[PDB]
Amino acid sequence: WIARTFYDGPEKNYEKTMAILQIEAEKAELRLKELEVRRLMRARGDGPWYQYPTIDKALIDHSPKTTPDN
Amino acid sequence: MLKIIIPTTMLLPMTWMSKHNMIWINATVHSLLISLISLSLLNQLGENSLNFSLTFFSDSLSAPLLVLTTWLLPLMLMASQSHLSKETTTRKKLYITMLILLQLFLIMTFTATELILFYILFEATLVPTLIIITRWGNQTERLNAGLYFLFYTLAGSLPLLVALVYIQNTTGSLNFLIIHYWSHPLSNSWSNIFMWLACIMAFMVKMPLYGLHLWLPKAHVEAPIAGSMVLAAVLLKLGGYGMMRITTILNPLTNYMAYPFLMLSMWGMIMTSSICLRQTDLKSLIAYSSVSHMALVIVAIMIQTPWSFMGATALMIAHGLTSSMLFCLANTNYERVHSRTMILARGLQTLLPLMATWWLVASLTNLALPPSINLIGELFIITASFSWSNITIILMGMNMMITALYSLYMLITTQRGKYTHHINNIKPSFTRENALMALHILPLLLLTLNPKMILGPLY
Amino acid sequence: PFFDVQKRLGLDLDRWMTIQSAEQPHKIPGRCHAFEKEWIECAHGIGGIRAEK
Amino acid sequence: SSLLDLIWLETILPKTTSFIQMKMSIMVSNQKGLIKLYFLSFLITIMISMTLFN
Amino acid sequence: AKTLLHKYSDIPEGTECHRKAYASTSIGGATGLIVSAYSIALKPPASFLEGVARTGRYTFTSAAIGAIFGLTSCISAQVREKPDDPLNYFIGGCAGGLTLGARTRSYGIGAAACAYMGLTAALVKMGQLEGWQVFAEPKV
Amino acid sequence: MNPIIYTTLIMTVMSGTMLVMISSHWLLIWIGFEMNLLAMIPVLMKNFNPRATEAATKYFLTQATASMMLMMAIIINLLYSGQWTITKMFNPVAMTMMTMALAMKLGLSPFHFWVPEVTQGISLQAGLLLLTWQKLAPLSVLCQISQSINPNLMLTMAMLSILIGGWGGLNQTQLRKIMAYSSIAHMGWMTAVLPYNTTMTILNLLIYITMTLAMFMLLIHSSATTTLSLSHTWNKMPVITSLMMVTLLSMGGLPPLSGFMPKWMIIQEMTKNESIIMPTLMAMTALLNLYFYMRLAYSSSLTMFPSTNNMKMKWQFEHTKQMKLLPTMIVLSTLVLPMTPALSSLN
Amino acid sequence: TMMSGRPGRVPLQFLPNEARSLPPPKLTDPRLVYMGFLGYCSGLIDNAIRRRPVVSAGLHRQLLYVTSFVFFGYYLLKRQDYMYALRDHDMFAYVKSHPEDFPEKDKKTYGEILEEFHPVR
Amino acid sequence: PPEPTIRLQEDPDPEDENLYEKNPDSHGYDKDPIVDLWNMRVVFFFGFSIVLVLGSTFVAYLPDYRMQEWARREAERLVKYREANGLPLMESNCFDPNKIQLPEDED
Amino acid sequence: NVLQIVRDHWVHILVPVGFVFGCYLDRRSDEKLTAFRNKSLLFKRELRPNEEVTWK
Amino acid sequence: MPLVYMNIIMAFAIALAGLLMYRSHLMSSLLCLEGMMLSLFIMSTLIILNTHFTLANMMPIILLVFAACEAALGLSLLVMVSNTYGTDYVQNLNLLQC
Ligand SMILES: CCCCCCCCCCCCCCCCCC(=O)OC[C@H](COP(=O)([O-])OCC(O)COP(=O)([O-])OC[C@@H](COC(=O)CCCCCCCCCCCCCCCCC)OC(=O)CCCCCCCCCCCCCCCCC)OC(=O)CCCCCCCCCCCCCCCCC
Ligand SMILES: CCCCCCCCCCCCCCCCC[C@@H](O)O[C@H](CO[C@H](O)CCCCCCCCCCCCCCC)COP(=O)(O)OCC[N+](C)(C)C
Ligand SMILES: CCCCCCCCCCCCCCCCC[C@@H](O)O[C@H](CO[C@H](O)CCCCCCCCCCCCCCC)COP(=O)(O)OCC[N+](C)(C)C
Ligand SMILES: CCCCCCCCCCCCCCCCC[C@@H](O)O[C@H](CO[C@H](O)CCCCCCCCCCCCCCC)COP(=O)(O)OCC[N+](C)(C)C
Ligand SMILES: CCCCCCCCCCCCCCCCC[C@@H](O)O[C@H](CO[C@H](O)CCCCCCCCCCCCCCC)COP(=O)(O)OCC[N+](C)(C)C
Ligand SMILES: CCCCCCCC/C=C/CCCCCCCC(=O)OC[C@H](COP(=O)(O)OCCN)OC(=O)CCCCCCC/C=C/CCCCCCCC
Repeated sequence: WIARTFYDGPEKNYEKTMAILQIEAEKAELRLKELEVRRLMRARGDGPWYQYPTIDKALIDHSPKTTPDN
Repeated sequence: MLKIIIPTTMLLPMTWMSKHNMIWINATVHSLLISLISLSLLNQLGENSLNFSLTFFSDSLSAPLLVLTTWLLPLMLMASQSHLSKETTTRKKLYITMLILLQLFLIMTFTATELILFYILFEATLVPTLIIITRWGNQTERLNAGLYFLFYTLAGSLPLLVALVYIQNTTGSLNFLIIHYWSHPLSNSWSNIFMWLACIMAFMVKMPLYGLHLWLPKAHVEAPIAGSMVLAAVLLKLGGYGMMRITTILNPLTNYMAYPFLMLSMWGMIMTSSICLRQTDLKSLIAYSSVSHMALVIVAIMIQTPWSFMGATALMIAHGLTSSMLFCLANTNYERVHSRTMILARGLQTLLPLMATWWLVASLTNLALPPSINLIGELFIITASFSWSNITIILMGMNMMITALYSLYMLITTQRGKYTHHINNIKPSFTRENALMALHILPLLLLTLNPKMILGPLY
Repeated sequence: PFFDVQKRLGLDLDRWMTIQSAEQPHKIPGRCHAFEKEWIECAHGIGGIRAEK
Repeated sequence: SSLLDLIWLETILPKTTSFIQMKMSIMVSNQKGLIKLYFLSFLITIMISMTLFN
Repeated sequence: AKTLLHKYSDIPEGTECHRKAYASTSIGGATGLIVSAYSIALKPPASFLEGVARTGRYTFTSAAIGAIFGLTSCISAQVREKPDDPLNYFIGGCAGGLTLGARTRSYGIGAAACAYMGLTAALVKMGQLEGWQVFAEPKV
Repeated sequence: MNPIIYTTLIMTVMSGTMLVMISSHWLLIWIGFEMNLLAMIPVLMKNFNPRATEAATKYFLTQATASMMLMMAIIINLLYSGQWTITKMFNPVAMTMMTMALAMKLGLSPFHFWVPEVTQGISLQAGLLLLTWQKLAPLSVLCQISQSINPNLMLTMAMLSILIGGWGGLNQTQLRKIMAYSSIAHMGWMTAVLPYNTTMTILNLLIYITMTLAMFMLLIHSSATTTLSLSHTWNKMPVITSLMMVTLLSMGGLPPLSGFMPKWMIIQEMTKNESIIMPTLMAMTALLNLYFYMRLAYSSSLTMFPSTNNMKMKWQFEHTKQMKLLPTMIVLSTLVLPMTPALSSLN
Repeated sequence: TMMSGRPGRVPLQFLPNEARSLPPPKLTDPRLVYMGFLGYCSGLIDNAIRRRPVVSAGLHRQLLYVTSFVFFGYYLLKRQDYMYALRDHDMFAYVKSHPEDFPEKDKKTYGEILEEFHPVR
Repeated sequence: PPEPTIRLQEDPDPEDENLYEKNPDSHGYDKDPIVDLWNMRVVFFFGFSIVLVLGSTFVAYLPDYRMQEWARREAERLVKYREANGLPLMESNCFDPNKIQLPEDED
Repeated sequence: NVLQIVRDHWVHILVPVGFVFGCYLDRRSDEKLTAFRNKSLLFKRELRPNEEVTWK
Repeated sequence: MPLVYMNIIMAFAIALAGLLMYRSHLMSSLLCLEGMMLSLFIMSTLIILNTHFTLANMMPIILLVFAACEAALGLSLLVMVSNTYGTDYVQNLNLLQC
């Protein structure tokens, strides 16, 4: 009677634990991958992250400058 | 797990919206109902755990501690009802609010699937205790005691946060389940040695270890009765729970690492039990007895064998109940005498026979008389230590003898002999105090019928 | 920190004075106009780090 | 009780920390408010930084 | 600058005791001079002669501490025939601490110096061995 | 002064800060700093007395020296590269001098000496403005040029600031000096994460500004500038003392209070970069800030100090002027830990 | 991860247009409930400071506090979710575009791996 | 020395109040007899009657989620089978060696 | 007397409401961990003729 | 980097050091600040003229203007300090101590 009215079967807890473990393992591997990607992007500069601004080339004037040799 | 947490949270609006003369009645009733609700968690499995969700799980190490934490609150309310009589409604409501917050923090601490959440709640429990000690304290040294209690804890625990964040950066997860399944050996390196020290010392300070046990007599003597109860019953067990949870990552480094601690505890139990023999204070004597018991629990955890873990769990539960009862008895004496010194009020068995019976039962259960769970944990830890080394028994032997001595000493100084002639304000014991002692003692003698219910996950 | 209001509104509050090769009055060239032009064109959009290497 | 618990265990961790922090606080906070000394110290640290970190 | 660091670190631990002692003495003298300059700038005691005497006292105390550190640590490492052991640095560090206590003439400060300099020297040796970084570069 | 003049000066201070924050040209940044410096001086001298004049002249001297060093760094940078845009510093110790100028502007050690004096000299509102708003512009510039900074010098000055704040707060009975040393220690905590993550610097800035606003408004409401003057507040406004004690515990970095969020994150960030010893030392040193916060809490609300007779008359009056944002500041500085991941908003 | 310099980023845009492709937080989100609770606590403290009946002094003021807190919390949660989505998208794209830096580990069973055993004695 | 020898204006320390004097049958709960008696009743009923009795009965009759009788029956059936087959009870190896691939030393 | 004892005894109802709300929240949180329902190797089972989910 | 720029930077460093010495006479502090801004003006003007940055010719004047405005403010402050003590000695400002 106690098991019927208050508690459930072992399958419920078993599968809930399986789902929890699967989610946590994905989160851990994602954390490692993110750390590695951060390290790679910062050193190389190739990636979208860690982009530091440079001079815009639309500011340059392209006209004759009163002297032939610029 | 929210079926326990939400009623505990609702305890606060109920208390603050209560009628000015119905706070104690409402609080005790609903606390007892919440305790009854907590009993459902005891039906554990031999399999992994009771994983309710991603945030909270239950274990047969966590379940007895949760049940004890829930059960302690009605007792603390009943004990505090006496000396808060001449106090305004707002401040009594604040006191009850602090007790409720302490229970909520402890409940969330004991489930705590993740180690950073565990640390956050483990240190959140610190604020209500500090405020209770430093606000509703009688003597002028409550400020110094609060400072000691705060700073010992924080000095121990600040390296723990750095160690935890480093461990998550390397491993990738702080979750208990992931950590257990993905545990890998720690090489014997200086960096690993310091990581072990940072992981262990935070829980070592709260047991507390013999070297670091100074804050405890101050905090216990200067805190009110509810503060003493919560410190002796639950707050000391947080270190043991943390060690049992965190030790899995530590191996195989623990064997070499454990020797300084094993020696400190095996000698400090003798030192503190001997200190108990020459004491002029009830509260200090109970505090030192608690230190001895928790030193034995430290030894059990450091040996790290199945029998060690079962003995440590049983001893933690039994010591919590016994020390809470002892502090309650000392407070009942103090509220009549206002001196809190053993040698002043004497021969109380002649004047208060039933209270003397309660004293006898409490001293017997502190003495570890079989088949009480106190001796169950005592014997399991002693056997595990003997298997660890056949010489440890000698020290253990001394400890047992010394323990009995001071226990009966405390029973003989205050209850036996001739009553002091001058004291005349010793009124008959109230129904509230007798109910408090009965509610303290009956769970122990009920649990000795079902020891497996408190023997932990390694049963 | 830096709130790039000029780019959001297209105001050009102080970008005209940042470099030598940006529309000097009467088309007077800087002493190092060609070198700065080459360095700016090379490093445009690459980013500071790859730009530095 | 007295030699170890009341005296030496108290001397080592809490009392030593209290004494050291008290002495450091007294030394650091005891400045007479003379900007002469403050800016002489500023010159000293500026030259030390110019000589040490490059 | 880091020239003194390069001079001290380049010499092998178990050889050239005098060179290690000289490098340690130079580092100690530089540290003592810096501390003396700080004290003079923050507190002008009474005059020029008292100030220069104070600077000389501080510099010589620090130089003696460093010299004892270097000589004792190097000699212990050489005699024990076990280099790269932080225990040698512990012993040398509080030989220096004991010399500091003797200079200041206080037994308590001598014992405190032994504790808190042997531990520091052992920690520095462990950091050198394990590659701990006091000022780590931004990795990510 | 005239309220119109005060409003104009406050708007000029804010406009100088905004000019620093929005401009991409070094000269415009220097001009914004000059504008802020110029408009700040009368605000420190709203209440005319020799103490306020001394504080204002000390502040002016320090800030003018910092501005001169900033201009010299800018000119050296221009000399070694014909660039005015705020970008990588392009040069050696020109960056060192830029860092020194910004450190003197912020009050970091070893340039911390002026903060306690100026804070003690001025009133509580001027101290609030000085310790809250005057940190935005230099920190914005440092965040912009963070990839240029030498980590050794920045970390050294950050650790020095933390140590000096912790030690100097222990000896104070004045509340304004306590706030100044707290500011120094918090800036030390802020600048130790600039080489690694500027978002953490901004998060620490937001949390510190909220806590400082709550603390200063509580101090203004119960108009006390001394420990004993604050000890008389319980006899009139016990709820104010309770809120103040909770805020002080939050400023100590205790979990689960809000002030724990920055240090935690900062420590976490510094562990990602293989740095352990400095986070450990920073926590152990912030223990001192906690100690003197806890002493103030003891003297404020956990114990009841003796009162005076005339206090009874104060029982019959209520504050005419009420601060609207005070309730919000307390809640934000106390109960925002569960909303920690919101720091991804790049605050 | 400093995303200030991300290409194609509008300077002062609180929520970009591409954020509209993400599921909005539900109105019953626990974080929104916490923000409303924060607003309610702010209202209670406001009542307490001005010496008014804490629970029942101003219902309109407490309602305004709760509503404003919920509004700001909803927008803040949207921005939070968008920024985390951007981080994950960038990480996945970088992993996809740099195969040589993230090799596929050879799956190995515990039956063929030798792990050192340390007895507990 | 015209000092009043009084450091400050202080209330005298009040004497302890007895709950028995103004109310026999005082139960040590409250000074109000009705609240007193009802508090005693609710504590006794919700502690001794509800928790200690019903909770103890509930804990006593908890279902076998630890699987002790299940383990006993499994061991009984297993030994019944092994004795008959002539198998030597419990094997030394917890896992079958054929599916374990040792690394060859060649030293 | 109804509508009078309520104003004084209304507080009692709060703890049980919290309990039932916590039970409901526990079930609702449980509903989000069904990814492995009837998929464990130990309990792969064929559904009953009138069964949709093994557990709720 | 030619020697003239080095001489100007040395002059600026000397002015800054003299400002940091504080023998007396806060008026000398203001004088040191003005010498510093003069050196800044000279070296910035030399650098700008040399590289023919035509639009940068704005910057020195601006600098001068702003710096002179600062001087005015400083002078005002000095007067009030003197107006309390009668002399501009540095050691008179010893009321505020750390
Ligand atoms: C973990 C998360 C879950 C829990 C959350 C925890 C926080 C929650 C609350 C946060 C803050 C909000 C409220 C605080 C405002 C302060 C107002 C106040 O004092 O109370 C007076 C007021 C009653 O007094 P009154 O008649 O209005 O007038 C008297 C004057 O107000 C005042 O009379 P007085 O001035 O003459 O009395 C003087 C007294 C008065 O001074 C105070 O009481 C100050 C109030 C505390 C400071 C608050 C700081 C900010 C919040 C920080 C919370 C910290 C939590 C983290 C853990 C660390 C613990 C410190 O001060 C002293 O005695 C000086 C020494 C005090 C001892 C040491 C100080 C420690 C205080 C720390 C308390 C921390 C917990 C507070 C919980 C709530 C307390 C009200 O209390 C209330 O009635 C309000 C309580 C809450 C209302 C509940 C209504 C909900 C029920 C219906 C809805 C059902 C809900 C479920 C829905 C579905 C069901 C069907
Ligand atoms: C003869 C009987 C002997 C044994 C008596 C046993 C008594 C047990 C009492 C202790 C119960 C502990 C609480 C258990 C809570 C966890 C279980 C919880 O979920 O049960 C809920 C219901 O819990 C009960 O309502 C708790 C009752 C609490 C009250 C106990 C009696 C005392 C009440 C006193 C109230 C006030 C009395 C009057 C005062 C004046 C409904 O759960 P549900 O989500 O469906 O679970 C479905 C499981 N399935 C799927 C397998 C079916
Ligand atoms: C005060 C109340 C109690 C507080 C808590 C006390 C408990 C903490 C004490 C820590 C226990 C020991 C720490 C390190 C133990 C390592 C083992 C060592 O002792 O043995 C030899 C180590 O030799 C020497 O011990 C070297 C270290 C000497 C320097 C340490 C200082 C010694 C006394 C300081 C005690 C002060 C502690 C408190 C500080 C505040 C083995 O030689 P070796 O094979 O080479 O090293 C093996 C380790 N490897 C593999 C990582 C390399
Ligand atoms: C201390 C608690 C925090 C509360 C802070 C005050 C709350 C009131 C603020 C009211 C609304 C402010 C939002 C401003 C409207 C538009 C903002 C938008 O235009 O700006 C964007 C940026 O949006 C804002 O930065 C977001 C501010 C939100 C702050 C909330 C985070 C709080 C930390 C976590 C604690 C939880 C607090 C929850 C309770 C409020 C674009 O920034 P961008 O030009 O591209 O780069 C500059 C910033 N960089 C350099 C760092 C990259
Ligand atoms: C006053 C003088 C005496 C008068 C009374 C005379 C009568 C004496 C009888 C009382 C005790 C004598 C011994 C008789 C024992 C018989 C009952 C016993 O057999 O039942 C026990 C049952 O007791 C329980 O197991 C232990 C009690 C549970 C303890 C929980 C504590 C209650 C909650 C309160 C809060 C908790 C606070 C502490 C936190 C941990 C053991 O049961 P068990 O052999 O297994 O199996 C039962 C049958 N099964 C197989 C169908 C299941
Ligand atoms: C009384 C407690 C016991 C104290 C015993 C020693 C006391 C003396 C130590 C004083 C503080 C020393 C601070 C510096 C220690 C440096 C240790 C260290 O850096 O190891 C970090 C290690 C490896 O470093 P990486 O560079 O990342 O590895 C890459 C190469 N393998 O990583 C970690 O494990 C981080 C964990 C933090 C270490 C904890 C530091 C503090 C000391 C440990 C706690 C012991 C004291 C507790 C105080 C007790 C008060 C109740």
